[PDB]
Amino acid sequence: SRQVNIIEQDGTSSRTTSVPAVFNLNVRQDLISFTHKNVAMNSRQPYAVKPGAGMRHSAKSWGTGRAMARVPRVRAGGTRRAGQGANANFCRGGRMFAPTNVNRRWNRKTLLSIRRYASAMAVAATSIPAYVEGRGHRIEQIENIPLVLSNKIDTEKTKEGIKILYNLGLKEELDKVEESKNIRAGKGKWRNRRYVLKKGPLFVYTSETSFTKAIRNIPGVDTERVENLSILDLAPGGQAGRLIIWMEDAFEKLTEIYGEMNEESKFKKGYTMGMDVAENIDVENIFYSDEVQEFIDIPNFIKKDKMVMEKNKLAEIQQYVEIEERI
Amino acid sequence: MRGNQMLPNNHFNKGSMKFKNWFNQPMRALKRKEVREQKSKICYPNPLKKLRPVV
Amino acid sequence: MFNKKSKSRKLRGHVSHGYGRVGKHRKHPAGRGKSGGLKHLRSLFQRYHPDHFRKLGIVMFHRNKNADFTRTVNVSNLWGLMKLEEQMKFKSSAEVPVVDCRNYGYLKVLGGGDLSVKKPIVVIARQFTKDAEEKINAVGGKCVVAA
Amino acid sequence: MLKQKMFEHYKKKAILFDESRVPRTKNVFYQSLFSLYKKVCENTENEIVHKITKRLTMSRTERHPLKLSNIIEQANGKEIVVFVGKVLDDDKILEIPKITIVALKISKQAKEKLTLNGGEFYTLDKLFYISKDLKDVALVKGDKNNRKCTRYFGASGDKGSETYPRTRKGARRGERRIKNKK
Amino acid sequence: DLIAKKEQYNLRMEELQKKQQEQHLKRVEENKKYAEKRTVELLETYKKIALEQQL
Amino acid sequence: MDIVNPSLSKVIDIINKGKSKKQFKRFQSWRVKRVSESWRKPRGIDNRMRRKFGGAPDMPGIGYKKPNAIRFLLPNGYRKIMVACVKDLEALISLNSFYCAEIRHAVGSKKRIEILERAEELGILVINKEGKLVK
RNA sequence: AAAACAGUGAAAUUGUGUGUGGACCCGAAUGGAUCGGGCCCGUCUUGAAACACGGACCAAGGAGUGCACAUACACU
Ligand SMILES: [K+]
Ligand SMILES: [K+]
Ligand SMILES: [K+]
Ligand SMILES: [K+]
Ligand SMILES: [K+]
Ligand SMILES: [K+]
Ligand SMILES: [K+]
Ligand SMILES: [K+]
Ligand SMILES: [K+]
Ligand SMILES: [K+]
Ligand SMILES: [K+]
Ligand SMILES: [K+]
Ligand SMILES: [K+]
Ligand SMILES: [K+]
Ligand SMILES: [Mg+2]
Ligand SMILES: [Mg+2]
Ligand SMILES: [Mg+2]
Ligand SMILES: [Mg+2]
Ligand SMILES: [Mg+2]
Ligand SMILES: [Mg+2]
Ligand SMILES: [Mg+2]
Repeated sequence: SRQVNIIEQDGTSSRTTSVPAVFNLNVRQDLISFTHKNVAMNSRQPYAVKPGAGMRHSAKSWGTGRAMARVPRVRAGGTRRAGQGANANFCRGGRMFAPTNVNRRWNRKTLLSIRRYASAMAVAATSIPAYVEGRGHRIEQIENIPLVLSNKIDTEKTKEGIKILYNLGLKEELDKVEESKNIRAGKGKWRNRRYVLKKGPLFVYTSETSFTKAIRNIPGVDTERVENLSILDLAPGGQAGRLIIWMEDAFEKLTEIYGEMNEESKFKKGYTMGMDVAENIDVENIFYSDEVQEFIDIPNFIKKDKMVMEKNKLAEIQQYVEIEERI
Repeated sequence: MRGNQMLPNNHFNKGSMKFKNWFNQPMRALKRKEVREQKSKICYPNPLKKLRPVV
Repeated sequence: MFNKKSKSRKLRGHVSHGYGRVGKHRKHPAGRGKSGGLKHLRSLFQRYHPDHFRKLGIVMFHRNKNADFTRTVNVSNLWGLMKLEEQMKFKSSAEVPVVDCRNYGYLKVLGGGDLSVKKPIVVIARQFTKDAEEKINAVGGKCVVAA
Repeated sequence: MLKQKMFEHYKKKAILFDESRVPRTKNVFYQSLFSLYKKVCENTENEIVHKITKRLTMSRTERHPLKLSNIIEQANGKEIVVFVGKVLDDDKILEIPKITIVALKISKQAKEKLTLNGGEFYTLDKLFYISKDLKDVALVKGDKNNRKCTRYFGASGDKGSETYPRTRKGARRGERRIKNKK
Repeated sequence: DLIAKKEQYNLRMEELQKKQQEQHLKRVEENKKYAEKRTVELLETYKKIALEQQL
Repeated sequence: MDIVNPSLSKVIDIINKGKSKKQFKRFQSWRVKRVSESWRKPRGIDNRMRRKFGGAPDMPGIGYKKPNAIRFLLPNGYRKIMVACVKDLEALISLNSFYCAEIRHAVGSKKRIEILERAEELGILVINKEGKLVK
């Protein structure tokens, strides 16, 4: 397939590695979207109105014969509230139609087999330049994809941490995040969701290292372990192709986790990496193959004109002449 | 009632019926973990669980 | 499709919400539940549910499911209980397989179809049909009854 | 003379693809495959190609699956068989004849069995390479009427009706069939 | 490779389109000459058929 | 502003003089102030407009739709595209034969100057050119 | 019961000034008299312009929802 180069602190490269089998799998934007939608609903907290709101007062209908509509009315005296219209949904201070209630179904199920497959093809998309650019990550200055940082990174301070990331070409991407901060439009700015930022690189590690707490204060950097990598982090908003910094240990682990083509993963029991109904999107081009061109038949390009019935135009198509004969 | 169905039988007639929700499930799981951990310190070298027969 | 708009959203602006102007939408025009079945709903019952109004059969006031639960297999499926790699060994090999149905949760053997491979086999179960016994003995196999 | 000419025209138009139908799936690999067949249809009259193109447009339920043994039973001595659907394993059978299956999908356990006995699975993009003039192919089809839910269609209170009532069921409970014939 | 074979089709089809077009005009020209002679015939046979009745 | 698309220059006046000025006011919006002018289809059992009696007004429908070629065309012979950045004009570079630009209302003075300078060198027509920037 | 900012400040409705008409809508016009067509909406009803009922005027609120159990269809 290919080899990939590891990168040391100073930006030198010397050692090289083979690439895991998961990266040869085709991408299904339908399934990535479906899985995103369901899983995003599992983090909700319930809301409801109070269980007997709008129903507090002593009210009764006046019945017919008083020249008034037969809505329930408030029993009182000494206040302007006497005779006003009480309980119904069309009344000021009355009860809402179908009060919201805690018994609603907040979460959603998705098959384990689809969750596994969606995460596999999300990982794959992180190494196609077309998808990575399409999300809006800018990668003009980056030498090659994917990036694999070495171990033996001995960094402990943020000062030296940024210098490393700059040497990998990430400067323009990081700047794009810092400049982005803005206050949200609408009522969300009152409900603890005040500031919005653009997404940036995700760092994936597997083994505990000091580099994690060196990079984390830099805006737009995000971190997760390979063994519990989530679709919310891999396809934000349900669009795939997030930029990823791999650690060398983590990149080798992808072979144990997803296995090899037409084999069974040891780490994910009962799961195997499958085949589409057609190998590529380009299959329409098979029409031009020798085998097809022998099969078909020669086309007719000559086509009839549309009917015309106007006097003058018709007379040039059918010139009529009289006859004298009476037969 | 119209058409072909399995004949209904849904038991929601009783107005005094209680509902039980499970919004506490993740939190109560975390408490059970933290109780086992602290219990495990109190008797450090010894296993938390006893030996049991096979029947 | 995984998502679709509802009908209720199209009915905004149309007076009757699709229930008719003359017939309307009232509270319970036919009665509650499955009541009326010997009377005004007799035509629904006699068409779709003819064996509803009756008492039938022998009565035991307590029954135990565990004492009566069973699952059945046919002779044509016996070789299928083994894994495919195992099947392909015993097909060529000189040895005779010894299959115990108890291990897969089957207790009774039925006589459906023909045996997959026409070589001897030992089958262990709790009960056999007369057809099953004849078919297994035909290939020189043996049926062993066990608890 | 004319009555024959007319009927022979109707029979033809009943076979050909409609060209105002399209599959509902958002799968781009499936929509690719349909595009190929569609462009072949408008350049041919051959009935097998037209039948295949019409079947890719039908629903999941219309594309009912078949088991390996039933393909062989319907193959009627042909070498290549074609099927717009998924091929499943038959646990009742071990040895099979050598055969080439062109189809939409196959299960893991079926593919192994097919391979051990000698034989090949190809996807429907490759048909034109497997066969030169489509004379050695058979086309095969399942039937959605064999679903277990078809046992309840109709009215059990009609005379001579074979249908089953929708019922609660237990050791003693359950409505019987009473208006059938035996 | 197939992207190159796509060009050979486009070329082949243009030749065929020009060819069929030229063959069409010749038919149209042929037909016009037959039609002239035939109309002169039939306008005279009507005249003959009429005299037969007078006789 | 007095400018015209060069491909339609000798035709634009025929096109303009041919456009309908019909309005489809809601029934009885002339009778009570609580009913706005915006079209809604009448659905009454007795209603004279729904039943299409002579002397009642006309109702909208597909017959009135313009030819596909003429549709959406401004009176200067171009179609319009909205812009709010310098990087938006970059899209029009292939389409300037038939499309023109209209700067969004919320873009302020200092930024508008930068948009117009770019429009001049790329050769793109901007229809709000005067805008707020007259002073 | 009502009542937030000493923000913004719509409609109903009133006075003054300037124009156009004598209930108003649709089609077509003049320098200028006008010509032709149109009964008040919503609703039950075989049948409403009705001597059938509701509607003085404006703003804002205001009615097929949630859960359980079988079901047919589309999609994985
Ligand atoms: K009360
Ligand atoms: K846990
Ligand atoms: K509904
Ligand atoms: K309805
Ligand atoms: K009504
Ligand atoms: K009764
Ligand atoms: K207009
Ligand atoms: K009426
Ligand atoms: K038109
Ligand atoms: K105020
Ligand atoms: K004020
Ligand atoms: K009424
Ligand atoms: K009257
Ligand atoms: K009344
Ligand atoms: Mg309230
Ligand atoms: Mg707002
Ligand atoms: Mg009714
Ligand atoms: Mg009635
Ligand atoms: Mg009456
Ligand atoms: Mg009144
Ligand atoms: Mg409102």
